Amino acid sequence: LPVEYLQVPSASMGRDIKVQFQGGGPHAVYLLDGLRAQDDYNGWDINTPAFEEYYQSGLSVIMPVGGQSSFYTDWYQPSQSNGQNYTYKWETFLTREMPAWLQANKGVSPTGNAAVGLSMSGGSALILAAYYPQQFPYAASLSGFLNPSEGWWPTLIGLAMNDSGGYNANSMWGPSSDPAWKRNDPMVQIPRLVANNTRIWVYCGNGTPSDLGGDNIPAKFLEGLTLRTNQTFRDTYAADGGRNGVFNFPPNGTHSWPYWNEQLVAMKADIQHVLNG
Repeated sequence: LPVEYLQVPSASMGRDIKVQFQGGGPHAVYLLDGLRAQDDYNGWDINTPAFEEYYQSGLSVIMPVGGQSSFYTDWYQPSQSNGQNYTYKWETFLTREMPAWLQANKGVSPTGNAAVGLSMSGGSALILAAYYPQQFPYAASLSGFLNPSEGWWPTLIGLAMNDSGGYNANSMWGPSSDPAWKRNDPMVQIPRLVANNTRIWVYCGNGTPSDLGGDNIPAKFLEGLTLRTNQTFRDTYAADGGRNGVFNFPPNGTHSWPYWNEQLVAMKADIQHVLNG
């Protein structure tokens, strides 16, 4: 496979962002990582045949590397907890710096792309489409947490972020009273997704493993927990006039890679027709 490892400078973050890339078309699928994003390889390349599955698909595949517990958003400040010496500015990187770099050097279009996220980034992909519709007319959320500002979610997200690398949710979106919590809440931003007529692909398993694996307590628990939010998202979406979505809620699936890969393959034809055909 013709996969490349690029060093894309982030002026806003003051460092270079490693990006795994496979060409094949002017339009691309941005594959966002999960909560435990690593600094060597994006989770999709480590756990799935993503690049192979999209080889010769008429689409380019972009895999940013890094961003553990970042939620791919622009933080208010450095994480006050683990000595992070810079401020995450992933929204700026994904909507300005990276696309500019890829257009100049590779010819990848800055508009008409797809943002695909899972777990931590499932909602992130949706928010990106919400505020950058020209760049993301398509967005997929796989097992995402779609109502981050509601009830216990801010607290659960805070513990998860601290548990994964010691990141501070308050450094990111500030106090739960801060506008950022609602600004980045997919549920709250549904009207934008409808108004922009975003093509959305929302998936979430039910907690029961199939032959695909992912059979462990944590993975089963997470999927069953977030499914409640995903169903409320589908309802509110339809109630708000949403008419361009695909909601896959099968009676199987845990919070793990085999299932996310299965969805990535399932949505390929969908992305091809929306972005190209």
